[PDB]
Amino acid sequence: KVTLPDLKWDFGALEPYISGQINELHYTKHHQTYVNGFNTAVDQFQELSDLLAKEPSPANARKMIAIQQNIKFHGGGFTNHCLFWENLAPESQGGGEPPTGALAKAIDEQFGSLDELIKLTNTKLAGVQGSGWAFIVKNLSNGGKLDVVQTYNQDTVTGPLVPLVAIDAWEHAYYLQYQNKKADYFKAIWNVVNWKEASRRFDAG
Amino acid sequence: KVTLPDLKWDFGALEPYISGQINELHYTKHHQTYVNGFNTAVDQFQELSDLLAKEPSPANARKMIAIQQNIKFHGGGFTNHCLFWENLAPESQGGGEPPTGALAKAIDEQFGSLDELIKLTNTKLAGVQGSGWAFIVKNLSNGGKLDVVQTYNQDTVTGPLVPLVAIDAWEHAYYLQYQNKKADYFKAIWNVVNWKEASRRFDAG
Amino acid sequence: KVTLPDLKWDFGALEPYISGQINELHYTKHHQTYVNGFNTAVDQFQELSDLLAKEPSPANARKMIAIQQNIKFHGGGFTNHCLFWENLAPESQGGGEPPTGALAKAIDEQFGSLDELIKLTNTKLAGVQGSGWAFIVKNLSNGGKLDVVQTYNQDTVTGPLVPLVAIDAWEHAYYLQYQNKKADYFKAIWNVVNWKEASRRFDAG
Amino acid sequence: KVTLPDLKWDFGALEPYISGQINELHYTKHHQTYVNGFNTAVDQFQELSDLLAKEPSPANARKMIAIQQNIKFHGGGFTNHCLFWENLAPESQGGGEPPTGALAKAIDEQFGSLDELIKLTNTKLAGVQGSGWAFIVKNLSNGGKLDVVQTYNQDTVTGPLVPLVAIDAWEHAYYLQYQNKKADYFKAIWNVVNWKEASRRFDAG
Ligand SMILES: [Mn+3]
Ligand SMILES: [Mn+3]
Ligand SMILES: [Mn+3]
Ligand SMILES: [Mn+3]
Repeated sequence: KVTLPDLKWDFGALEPYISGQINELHYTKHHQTYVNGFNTAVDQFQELSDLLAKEPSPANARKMIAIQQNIKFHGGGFTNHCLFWENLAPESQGGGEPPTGALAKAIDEQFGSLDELIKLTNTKLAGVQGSGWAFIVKNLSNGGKLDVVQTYNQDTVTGPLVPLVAIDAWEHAYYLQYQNKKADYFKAIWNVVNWKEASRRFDAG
Repeated sequence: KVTLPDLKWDFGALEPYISGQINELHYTKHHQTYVNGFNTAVDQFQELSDLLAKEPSPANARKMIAIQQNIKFHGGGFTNHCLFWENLAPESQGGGEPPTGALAKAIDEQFGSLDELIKLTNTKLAGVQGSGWAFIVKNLSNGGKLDVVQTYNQDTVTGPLVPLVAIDAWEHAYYLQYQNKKADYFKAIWNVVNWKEASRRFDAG
Repeated sequence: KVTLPDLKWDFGALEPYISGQINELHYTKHHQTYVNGFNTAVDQFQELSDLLAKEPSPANARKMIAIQQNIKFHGGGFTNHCLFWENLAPESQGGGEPPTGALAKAIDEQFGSLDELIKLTNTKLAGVQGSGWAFIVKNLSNGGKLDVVQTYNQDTVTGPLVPLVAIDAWEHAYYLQYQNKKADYFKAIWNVVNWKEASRRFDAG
Repeated sequence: KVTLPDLKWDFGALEPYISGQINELHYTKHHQTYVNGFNTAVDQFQELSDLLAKEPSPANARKMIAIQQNIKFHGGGFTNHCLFWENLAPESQGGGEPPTGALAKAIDEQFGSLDELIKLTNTKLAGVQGSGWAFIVKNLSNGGKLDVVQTYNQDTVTGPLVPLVAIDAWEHAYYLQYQNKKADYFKAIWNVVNWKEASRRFDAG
């Protein structure tokens, strides 16, 4: 069912900011595991769905509840990493080039400059006290205003919050290259952020 | 699909410990709402399941994640209240009579007496800092040992933790009769706890 | 130390929207309990602080961690209810009158109208799946933009999120008058919301 | 105030199960950061404590709430790693040798064998969906019974739950040696678990 997104650039294309070693593992092992976990969980839910249709018991309801956590976690892992690769690009393909259009105007109006929004995001990233993510979002419920939000583990942004830029703060995203020095990774990644994709997502809503 | 459990005793059967006013609302309004919410959520998941089979996209995955919370919450609300009514009984039907069999021996071995286990549970109930539950459980993974656990909101005990006695700590469970005096409710409810059902659940596993 | 905020209007001043019965209990019992809980927790932390200065052991650190939850919960309970009473007023004192100044302009720019912001807040309130709050906030980090956020239990808005209007979604806030019909309470409360105070808080930041 | 626990064995003493590279970083960088974070947070709380004594305002309460998270996280990080090093030992110092005394009897009575308890713990470790820990605990409230519990991030076991064996499941605990293969790390670590210390902690309570 759900599959790994097609490889766009080779693993080493984001060097020296993110290593090919990291990208190979992050994609072939970590992302694949969420793919497999999500497929398994949705399958298990379908089986329990049919079981509940036959006997709508509290005991059968309890096993549905047990599987929900795996749908959330692996579903989140699948979606978050898909977003992640799509908002990353080598400098040859426009990575690190500033956003354009309505997103660029919103950034300047709200934060004063790109650098200020980046600074805020880096603060949110360093403030993840465990595994998680930061997302630059467009909030559709308050007039399409920009904000930066943290999530933990593989929690994601849903509903009115549209993800524009996803940044992985899990230790596996940086440890082989940066080790404990996560701030250096958060600083470095903006050199390969695909702001064209972010602008596109701002417009698409 | 999922329906309200058949009424066993009339609403006023647990008086003076829990009022008929409370029981009517708790069953006909609160429990029914979880029933409806659970049916709606499982339906919505089935629709999204079919949508993912057609297009296994990250966008479609995100809406599956959004619905998971409602399955957990309403599923939990459905199951928890089912457990709740089944471990309650009027004194005429054996409510408040101490447990028997293997459960009775386990209680005495682990806690020294029924009163000590009740005291512990009441501490856990008063320690719920918001809406939630306390469960006296049998843990199947550590040799079938008794413990008391808290959950928040409509979170429940799954997997190796077998619920033996569920006690509702949501304010709607007591407010009309006891108001802020939750400790008086926690004290009073043991007069109508169905320990025969608890003993049965200990044995069934 | 921390004390209950001085009574401003009498308990029945918000009728028929919130009953005097509710307000008496909410203030004299619920709010007071958070006051007492917060004083106790900060005292206990001071004692443990001195103990750590004498012996900075992992065992002493563990008891500090245990007390943190009570500081958060009771501290939150104290602050949230203080905010709550201060953004409520009888219609005779301007309750239910629309906001003015920069807040009024921000509301119209972002949400189109007051009614739309209220609708959004009511959705967030009904979406609290347990005990909690909704807050209309000013976000100081994204250009002072308005948003509506949920918290659970006695969690609060800190740092860059400035609370403008706090609405209590705990069942004790409505149950005696509305019972299960929380939507009717969420609808009714806006008739006594102090939008002058909200405008003041928007400006003060 | 709080300091890094004195080094007992050299960084490479747990090889080939945990690398010296990992241990150097885990101790000198990760543990030190929690030490610094905990000292800073307790200092900040003392300053806010004095500020509240002067003005017990809701605004001052809000900043106390903000700092609580850092006390919990860094306090937990400090305590958890202290526990971690103390339940690890080279094979030359008794690492990997089975527990003795009352703990050994409890393990056999509850789980059937050491291998079964290890299997359960490894399941709990692999089930940490993010950063966290597994703890083999003695529960003082249910008759001193053994259990295995998960925590997330730097959350810890407090009160009646006595930590006997702490196992770090944060990716930084294994990534440089095992990368994504966390199950291999969970399997390998038992060769250097200090079960003598675990037996001692079981007895001390
Ligand atoms: Mn990742
Ligand atoms: Mn209930
Ligand atoms: Mn309240
Ligand atoms: Mn660690």
